[PDB]
Amino acid sequence: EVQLVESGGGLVQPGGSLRLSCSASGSLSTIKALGWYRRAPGRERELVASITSAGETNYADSAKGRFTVSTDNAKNTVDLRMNSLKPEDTAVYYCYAESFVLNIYWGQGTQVTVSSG
Amino acid sequence: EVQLVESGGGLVQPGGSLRLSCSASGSLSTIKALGWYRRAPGRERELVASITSAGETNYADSAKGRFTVSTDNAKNTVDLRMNSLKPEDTAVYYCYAESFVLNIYWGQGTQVTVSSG
Amino acid sequence: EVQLVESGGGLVQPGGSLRLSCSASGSLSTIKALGWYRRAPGRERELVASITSAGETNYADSAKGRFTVSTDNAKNTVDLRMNSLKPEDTAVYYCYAESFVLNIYWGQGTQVTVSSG
Amino acid sequence: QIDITKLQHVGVLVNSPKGMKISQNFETRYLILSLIPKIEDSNSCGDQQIKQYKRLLDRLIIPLYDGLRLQKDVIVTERFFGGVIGTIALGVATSAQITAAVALVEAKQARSDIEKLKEAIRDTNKAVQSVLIVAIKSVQDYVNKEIVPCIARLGCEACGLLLGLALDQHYSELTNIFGGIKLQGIASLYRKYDIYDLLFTESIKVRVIDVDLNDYSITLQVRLPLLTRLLNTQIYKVDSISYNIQNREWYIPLPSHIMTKGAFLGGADVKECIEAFSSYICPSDPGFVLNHEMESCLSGNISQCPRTTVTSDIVPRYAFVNGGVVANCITTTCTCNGIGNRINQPPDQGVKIITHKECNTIGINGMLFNTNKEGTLADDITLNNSVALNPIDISIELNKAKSDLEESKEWIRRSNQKL
Amino acid sequence: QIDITKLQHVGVLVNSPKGMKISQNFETRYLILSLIPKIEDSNSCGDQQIKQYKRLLDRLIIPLYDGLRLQKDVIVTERFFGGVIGTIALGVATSAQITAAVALVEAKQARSDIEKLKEAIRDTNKAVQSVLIVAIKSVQDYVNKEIVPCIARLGCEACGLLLGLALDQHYSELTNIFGGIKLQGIASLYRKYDIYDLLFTESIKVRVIDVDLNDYSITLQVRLPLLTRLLNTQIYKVDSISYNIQNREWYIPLPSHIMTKGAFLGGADVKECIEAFSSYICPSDPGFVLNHEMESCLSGNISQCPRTTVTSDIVPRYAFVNGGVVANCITTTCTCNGIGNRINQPPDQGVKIITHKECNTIGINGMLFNTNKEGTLADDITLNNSVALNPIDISIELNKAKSDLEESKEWIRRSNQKL
Amino acid sequence: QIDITKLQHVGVLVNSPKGMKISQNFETRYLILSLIPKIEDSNSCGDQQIKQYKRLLDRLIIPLYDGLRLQKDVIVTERFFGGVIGTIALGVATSAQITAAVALVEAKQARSDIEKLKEAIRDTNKAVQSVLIVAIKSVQDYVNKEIVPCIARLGCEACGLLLGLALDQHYSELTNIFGGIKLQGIASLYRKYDIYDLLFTESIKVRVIDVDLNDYSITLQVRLPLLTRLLNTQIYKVDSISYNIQNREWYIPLPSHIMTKGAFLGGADVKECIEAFSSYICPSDPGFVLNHEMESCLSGNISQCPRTTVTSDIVPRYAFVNGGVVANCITTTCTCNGIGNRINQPPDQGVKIITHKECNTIGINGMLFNTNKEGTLADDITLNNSVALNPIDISIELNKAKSDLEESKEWIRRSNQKL
Amino acid sequence: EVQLVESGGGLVRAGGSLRLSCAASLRDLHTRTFYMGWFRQDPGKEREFVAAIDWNTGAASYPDSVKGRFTISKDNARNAVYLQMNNLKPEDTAVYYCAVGRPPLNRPTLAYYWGQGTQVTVSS
Amino acid sequence: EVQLVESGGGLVRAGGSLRLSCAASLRDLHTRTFYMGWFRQDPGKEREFVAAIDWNTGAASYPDSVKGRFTISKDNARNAVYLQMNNLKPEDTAVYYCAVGRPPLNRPTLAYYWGQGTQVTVSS
Amino acid sequence: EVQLVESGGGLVRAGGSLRLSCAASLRDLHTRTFYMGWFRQDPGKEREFVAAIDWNTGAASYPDSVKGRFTISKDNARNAVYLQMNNLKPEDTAVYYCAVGRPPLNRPTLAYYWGQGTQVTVSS
Ligand SMILES: *[C@@H]1O[C@H](CO)[C@@H](O)[C@H](O)[C@H]1NC(C)=O
Ligand SMILES: *[C@@H]1O[C@H](CO)[C@@H](O)[C@H](O)[C@H]1NC(C)=O
Ligand SMILES: *[C@@H]1O[C@H](CO)[C@@H](O)[C@H](O)[C@H]1NC(C)=O
Repeated sequence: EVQLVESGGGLVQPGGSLRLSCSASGSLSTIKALGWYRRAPGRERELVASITSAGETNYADSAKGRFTVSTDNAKNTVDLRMNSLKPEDTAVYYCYAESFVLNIYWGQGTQVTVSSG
Repeated sequence: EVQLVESGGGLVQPGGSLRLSCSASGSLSTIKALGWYRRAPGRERELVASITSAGETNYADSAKGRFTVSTDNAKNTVDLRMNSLKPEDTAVYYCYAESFVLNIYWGQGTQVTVSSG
Repeated sequence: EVQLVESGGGLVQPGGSLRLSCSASGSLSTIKALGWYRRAPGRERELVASITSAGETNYADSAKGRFTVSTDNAKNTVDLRMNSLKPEDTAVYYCYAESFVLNIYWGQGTQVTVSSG
Repeated sequence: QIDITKLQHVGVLVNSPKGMKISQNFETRYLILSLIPKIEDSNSCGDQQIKQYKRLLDRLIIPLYDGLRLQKDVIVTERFFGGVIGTIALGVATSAQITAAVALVEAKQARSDIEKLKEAIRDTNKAVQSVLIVAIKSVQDYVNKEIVPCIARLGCEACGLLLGLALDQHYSELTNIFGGIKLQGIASLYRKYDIYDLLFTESIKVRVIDVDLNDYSITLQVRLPLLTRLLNTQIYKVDSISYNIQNREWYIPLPSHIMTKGAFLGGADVKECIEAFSSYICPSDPGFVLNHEMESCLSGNISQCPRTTVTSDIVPRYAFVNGGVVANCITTTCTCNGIGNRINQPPDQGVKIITHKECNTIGINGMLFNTNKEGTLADDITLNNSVALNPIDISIELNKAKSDLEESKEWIRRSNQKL
Repeated sequence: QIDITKLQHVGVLVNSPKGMKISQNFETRYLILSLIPKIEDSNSCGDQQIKQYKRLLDRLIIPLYDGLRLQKDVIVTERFFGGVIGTIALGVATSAQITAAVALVEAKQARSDIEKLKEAIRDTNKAVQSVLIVAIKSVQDYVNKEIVPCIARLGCEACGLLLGLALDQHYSELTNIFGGIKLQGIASLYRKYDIYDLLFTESIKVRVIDVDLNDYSITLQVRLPLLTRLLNTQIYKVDSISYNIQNREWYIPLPSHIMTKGAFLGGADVKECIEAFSSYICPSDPGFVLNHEMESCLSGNISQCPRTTVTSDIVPRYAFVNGGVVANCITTTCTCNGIGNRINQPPDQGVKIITHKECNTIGINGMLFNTNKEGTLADDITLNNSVALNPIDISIELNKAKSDLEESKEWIRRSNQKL
Repeated sequence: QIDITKLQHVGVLVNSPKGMKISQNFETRYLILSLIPKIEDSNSCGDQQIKQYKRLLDRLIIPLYDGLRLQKDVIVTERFFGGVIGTIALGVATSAQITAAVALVEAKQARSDIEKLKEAIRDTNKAVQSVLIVAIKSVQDYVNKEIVPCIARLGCEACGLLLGLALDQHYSELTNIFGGIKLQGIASLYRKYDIYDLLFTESIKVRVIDVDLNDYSITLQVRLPLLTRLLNTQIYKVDSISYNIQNREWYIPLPSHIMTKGAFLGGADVKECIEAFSSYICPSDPGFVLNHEMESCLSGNISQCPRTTVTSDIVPRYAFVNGGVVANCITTTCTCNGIGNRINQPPDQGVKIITHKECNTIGINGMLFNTNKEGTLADDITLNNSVALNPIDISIELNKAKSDLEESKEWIRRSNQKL
Repeated sequence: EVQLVESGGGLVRAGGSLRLSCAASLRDLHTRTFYMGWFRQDPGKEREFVAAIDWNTGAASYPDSVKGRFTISKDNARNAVYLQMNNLKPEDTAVYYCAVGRPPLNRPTLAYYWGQGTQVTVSS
Repeated sequence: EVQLVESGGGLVRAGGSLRLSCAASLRDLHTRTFYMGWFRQDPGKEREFVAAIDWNTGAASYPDSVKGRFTISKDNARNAVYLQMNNLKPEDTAVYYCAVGRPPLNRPTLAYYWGQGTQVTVSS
Repeated sequence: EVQLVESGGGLVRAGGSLRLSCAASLRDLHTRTFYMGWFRQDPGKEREFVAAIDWNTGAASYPDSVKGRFTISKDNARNAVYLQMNNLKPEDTAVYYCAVGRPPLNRPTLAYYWGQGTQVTVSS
């Protein structure tokens, strides 16, 4: 398995920025993509960003050009920089690892809440 | 199912005539042919006559030209006119209904007995 | 089944000769080949000689030209003449019958022991 | 019709003429399966176990409902002979689906009686009941004779575990049947003198008539065959032995069964039939039309018989035929009047037919048999219809033809040039 | 894309557009099956029966070990993202075997935790235990609630025979599963609201992770599908009815299912999928590439449709389509507005399309139905692509071509001589 | 023999040389199955349940009788070596039927002893008895240890119902076996160190010797294999990966297993064999003769290899071979010494063979693996033998040839006119 | 086509005797090993076994209900089977069928083919 | 594509009333025989049945927990289903879902399709 | 072809010692993970486990019947396995077989391949 542990959630003011971080441990040489998933209250999980071991990166339509995802491989960390935080962006954010054999691993979830402004 | 109820059995003198009648009720719009079957004592059932919904009619070799079968559709009745009753014709006569899906339905049977003459 | 009963085992001096005999009873018209098998102590059975109903005969490489196999069909007997008995030849010898349908039948085994000389 | 005598000369052996019985009509009877057993209301034991069992049942009764609903949606006056059955629904339905739909319109008159019996079955503790329509409650015999005694003997909590195990076994056997459906399976759960007529009855498919998702009940229509023996109908098994062509083994790849109905000659696909000792019992006519060359071959024009190479030992090299032997004596050691006298067939002959007029004792590979004195066993044959069974082989030989065809076209181009 | 309207004119009926869900990802859970039950050490009963049961287990756990060992041998830094997985072993391994080997390297980090729980599972009498990783002991519930009571009630020797029977039943059910392996089997032994999603989950193959020959344990990885509905993907069922060509019955032999993904059009091999009422749930994309003539046919160039002869009654002769009927009225007695008015189709027309604009009541072989008023049902067609399905038929017609080709070559030789 | 090195260049990977063991001889033992259990005559309980059970048995022992009788009727002096077996009966019997009939003549001498033991088995209460010939009474252990105690404990009427359930369960398991027959089934009902030899022994078919309709008994001949390892025999598995031809994926459709016996090279039909870790155990030689082009391909004349289009993902795109990778790097992202350095194969090359002499780390679709330093892994290839597997495709291309052939004939007619 | 034809049935006085005969076209039968036998049916009951004979060995078999009253015999050259009934009793009234079937023909499930039956009425 | 859209949920005083509505795009549904109904879910519990209605017959069904408090109604011309809740109680707070499904829709396993749900909060 | 060849067996006095050796042509073996071990057979009995060694780790395993009497060792460079027997007893007389097999080689069913065995006779 892979163990994922998020950090960096909390309250944040709209229009501001926040930097989520997730640490991975396990057989990470078998992991194809690392990234982030979103659920808003009362709805299904949605993709936010993912990055391959090669650095090839993709984004959801809401994230395109708005957010950036990065890694440091020597310490097995995954980072998502939130910027221009809109009121709709408040959600529980999960980091994930996807194996070459299509297995998926989830973090515990960390909550971002954006003020009403 | 289809419910069939015969009438018109009884004793009859040889050379005479008799008119069997059978009433049908059920999903008769699914019935392909109505007609009459015969068993003599101690032997298997034999066909006598049958009539399609179109009125196309067929007969056993013993019946050919000797008997006639008819229907009244508005009251769901089936009739068989016996004429030139021979001594061998004494038997239990069953009316039957045959479905398009090959199901067969039987009446209770009514007995024709022909005198020794 | 076929019942096989050996005779002619015993002690013999090296360089000498011995004549094994085996009697068969059963549905011998179904038997394809009769012959002899060998086990040395601590090892698997090995073929020695076999003879078909036609008299076609075969031998193991150790037997070639050294031994002879024969039959008498009217009395259902099988014979193996041992000659030039070498020290390695001490073993339990089994007669066998092989059916056309590949069934194999075994005797009780009779022991040939060759002196050290 | 079949010319059995000539076909022996190409190693084709036609044998065992058996008649055929077809179920041209069916008598329908109705069976209600009530899947929830009743536990005595005085104690309320087993309620939790039944809840879990119900959750398992949904995984097989909901798929049954969806399939039955799909059949009922084909058809949206009736009750008169020659009247209209209904209105065609918006959709597509093949002839098979129409027959299923029409059968449900016929069963409608029965459903209005079955819906009355369902009220009595609910509160009743009986395992099998008839009102004919038969109703069965899944585990009810075991509940009456094991669980209800236990509740006094051992108390409520210990007996609940015994019910749970019984229900899970019943679910496993329900899944094998409902997860078409043959009567043999239903008869397995709930436990004329010809055995083969009984076996054929169990082969017939049951028809689902209702799936009640409230009371967990399945209504089935059981169909009992009426068997009629078809006149002038004979089904033959045919076996092909190896045929020698210049020391290479060929055979005629005929179908496993052939059928005659007067002048008609064709194959028979008896895979759904029951083979009795003297007849085949079939749900419908198994006949299929043969290739023109196979029909001609079987009619005695043996030059037309298709031939293919022997790829394995499954093809027999010899057979007994009418008191003698028909065999490929090139690869088989045929012997006459003693194991020493080998029968030699010439290289241009495909099979050797050995009769009692030629050998008193015939030996096949050493197996000696006497020929039968009352046996009835009795030219240049060229079989041009070489055939390949494997698509690779056909494709390879088709490429060679196309390659020769391109060469032929080139000769035309140059010849047209000089002309 | 599919031109459903024109395809009706060749008897090809495209219906039931259903979406598709694919399990693009899986969530993994671990299950330890501990095959030897524990008996109270105070009595030592059942030891001989367990010895015999263990000898039976070898006939199924040793073959499992050999297969798992073969997978572990494909691969001889790791634990870093984008690092190397291992060294290629001396041998041959196909992409399927490499994926299995890589999956075992991922599970390695779990094995170091599972090996701790195994020490607790050994001495424990519990039948099901969780530490998540679930562990099950084969007969332990029956042993606790039957055999241990018995040893007081009936003595050690009488209860041993009861254990032996229970163990042998468990071995029989173990052999059905382990003698790939689906979760349905494991769930059968040890007993979201969409039923079809539950059925699909049981269809997924479990992955063996360890086979411990010392403690008689199998470790399995259970994979739970994450289902995603593919956009712009539709699966259609297609049925072909008989088509008249000069009073002989032909049909278009199209595949059972076709699929569209935008402009892509191909077949669907749904044999591994679960068919729900409105979508298919598949482990992977079932699409496959069609023959160019079949793809062109489905795109509405119906002249290109391949046709083959009707050999049996399996091919329907008529169907309901969009409130009306599409049928071969040569072999089917089509009737309009009353059982006496037969519809005649000319000999050069393949199928008759009967709509509510022409008939109020349509009779098929005597079955009268009303046409649907809200039905949406609506030239010379030459089908040159005659096709044979049977290798014999292809081989026979190929021989005639080769014979005609040799004749053509002879004309070239003589014509070249005079030139 | 196989040229494994060259075949890699067409994506054909020959691997896992395993030996073969054949059961060339069998040792025979006899088993009498006595289907009616004995209930103690002191009480006469269970008589009605046995009567019903007997009626069920007829539905499987009577079909067994009919089959055995058919075998006994093939053959109508004996008991002398090289004597006659019997007289050929009037009928037809294939070599398979003759061998079965001859086997029954061999078993005749045993039947005269089995008929004596049957008198002792009748009155005996023992479940398993040996006199060797083994006899088993169906439910007799359960009757002795459950039903006979009950008749005192609970009285006659309550215990009869317990027997009925046991008998009906036994009938269900009898139907699975008898409704050829393998020893695995018989051993399942009634409960050398190589596990694979044990597994193979259960694979052998039992032979029915008698079916007694009076005493409800089946006599079986059990056959125990004598296994002999064939010298100079090797069975190889072969896998084909995708091969690039002008950006389209082809592959060589070879059979799954191939076999060598000295100079002979052919396929192996191992479907009946048991695959051990190092050898195959087979009832008979699985070899079959290959197409000339496939045999030539495997002998290293790779120009002759037949090729067909890849229709699905079942065909692997890459494999491990001898410490390196053989892959189609057009459709697979092959990478060398780091995930950024893509290996490009030219469009005219079919597969890329990557060895430790060229890449230390090889990445397949992102999966990084180290090449093996001790790996032994090592021109224009034109594959003209294009092949289609599907009869529709072959038929379509045959129509094109026939169309071109008619055009060729026309040029002859007009050219003959001007000549 | 195997056909069996019974004859000899009729009305008979109690204590009297009757001899039934059955003619059999056994040439079409698929086996040469078979039994032939006699069964009786009361109109509400299953066919009871009455007698059987081994066609090759001539061994006769009877149920205990009739042992010593009735005797079965055969003539292979005539293809005929006979049942002579002596000391007739009122309970003997039944339709009697000859059958060809599987050994031992102790029960009607074993028959290959059935005759049409002959009525025997025994009256005081 | 069958879509269900609920409306009308919100905060309400105890003893008050609320009227839920559900709009249904049933034209794509594969059957014409179906029930529609209402379910409620507490965040830690399974979906309870609340009401169901026969779309053709109009027969209404309710669990005993709510009999006489809530009423379900339909309008086939609007393709709408309604649940009017009266005498509301604190225990009624849940997400309420409309469903189209198999008769009797007494349990959530029978639904074909689900709405997104509407929150109802009942406060003293 | 994997072949194992034992040596060192013979006659020995009670209380004495003997050292068995086994040479293994393991290059053809299909796996690199395996145990090697020793078994003994009395002429009327099944092969008892005697010792096993992990070929990679060198962990040795023994049954309680022989713990502390016998020691198993290996030399991977020689492809050899050794069993030194000390404090020999009359009960130790048996044919001793070396095997290569599946972990733990605690029972003879686990062996891949067997040696021919060497006789050890222990005499008072
Ligand atoms: C066999 O068939 C061919 C082609 O139909 C025909 O030329 C030949 O005369 C036929 N032979 C006989 C004997 O009818
Ligand atoms: C159908 O296909 C053929 C061959 O590709 C082509 O000649 C013809 O024009 C096509 N018809 C249409 C309507 O595109
Ligand atoms: C391969 O086969 C063809 C035809 O059999 C032959 O012309 C060619 O020379 C062969 N090539 C080799 C290398 O043997």
